[PDB]
Amino acid sequence: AGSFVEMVDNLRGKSGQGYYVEMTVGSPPQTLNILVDTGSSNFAVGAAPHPFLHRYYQRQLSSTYRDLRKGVYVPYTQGKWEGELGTDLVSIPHGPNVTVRANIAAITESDKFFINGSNWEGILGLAYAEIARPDDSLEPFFDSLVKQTHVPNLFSLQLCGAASVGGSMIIGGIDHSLYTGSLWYTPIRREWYYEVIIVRVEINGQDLKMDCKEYNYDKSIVDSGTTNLRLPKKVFEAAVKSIKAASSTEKFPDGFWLGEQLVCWQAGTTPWNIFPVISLYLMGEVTNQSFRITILPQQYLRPVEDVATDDCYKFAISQSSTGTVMGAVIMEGFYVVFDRARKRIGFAVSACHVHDEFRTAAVEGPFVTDLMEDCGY
Ligand SMILES: CO[C@H]1CC[C@@]2(Cc3ccc(-c4cncnc4)cc3[C@@]23COC(N)=N3)C[C@@H]1C
Repeated sequence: AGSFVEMVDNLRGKSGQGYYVEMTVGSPPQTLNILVDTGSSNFAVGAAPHPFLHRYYQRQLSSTYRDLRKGVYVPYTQGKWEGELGTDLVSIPHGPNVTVRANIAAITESDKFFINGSNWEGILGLAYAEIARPDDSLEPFFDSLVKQTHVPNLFSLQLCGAASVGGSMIIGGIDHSLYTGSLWYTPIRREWYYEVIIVRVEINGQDLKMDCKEYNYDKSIVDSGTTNLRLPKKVFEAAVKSIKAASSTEKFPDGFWLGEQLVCWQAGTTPWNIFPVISLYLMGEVTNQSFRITILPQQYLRPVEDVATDDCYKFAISQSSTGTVMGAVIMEGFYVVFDRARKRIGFAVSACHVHDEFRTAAVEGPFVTDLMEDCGY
């Protein structure tokens, strides 16, 4: 600077293509698969017959559709989308037994937005109004949901990974069968993205010893719509140097660490044990108190099953000029509670995370960490 035990297993997807939930829009209801995205704030759905789409929102068939007479052009890093703003009745079949009138951006043109071969047709932006397009007056879906119903102002995500991937989005609550041990909370620094503060970073218990502002330059966010653990350039360089040193029993090309090439091992091998564990200490709920979340190589070394030329992997930790992004590689190790009502995010060891006989993902605390307020950019 529609009970919780009907919401378990309501998410699906394919490797690297994100997680989606089934939703219905309009009257009579039109079924659509929608990407769950904690890194954005618009409910944007394909509304034209793009050849890649299995289905799309047909506004002419909805008696409850209302036109907002406003368009939006949304450029981003990787592509763009253009939409026509409107409102309609929205429901989540494997969610709460409610129907809400929400803002919907009917996508009429796009570039590198929809994925060739994916099974989703829209995006559910679960973040705050501050980052909604075109401005903060366009109420996000979750804000409409809580304002129009008795649904508690909270949601939780268990992203399991694996190929078909699966998980759970518990809307309005927490399902205690989705995690082991205790939930540990980090404050939401500002209600725009789900912004958090990282106070310390360790590779196999070894501190990176950097000025903690570097870990949050210019922000640190929790984003279900991003695959990688993205780190600020300076942090990435120190983390890679430490990971290289920890795994020095086997040498890999420079391109592997930069995500420019895959590394392959025999059909049943993979030396998980040579790769270090990665710990992120998050600001706690109390003055000078923190906790740490720990991920395994099973989270940050992603298998690539698309290879047509051996078991090949992609290093899923990458450099970022937009700050730290705690994507799927972080989230797949944990049960994540987006406690909007208390402006905090809870982490707990996921009951579905991929691990081995020697190591497990961990959420531990409390730790004493001084000057935590100084870590925020
Ligand atoms: C309001 O407009 C938002 C809409 C949302 C994206 C666009 C997008 C498309 C696909 C996926 C995508 C692909 N594969 C897998 N997962 C997600 C992600 C995004 C974004 C970028 O980053 C995050 N968080 N969301 C950013 C954009 C500014």
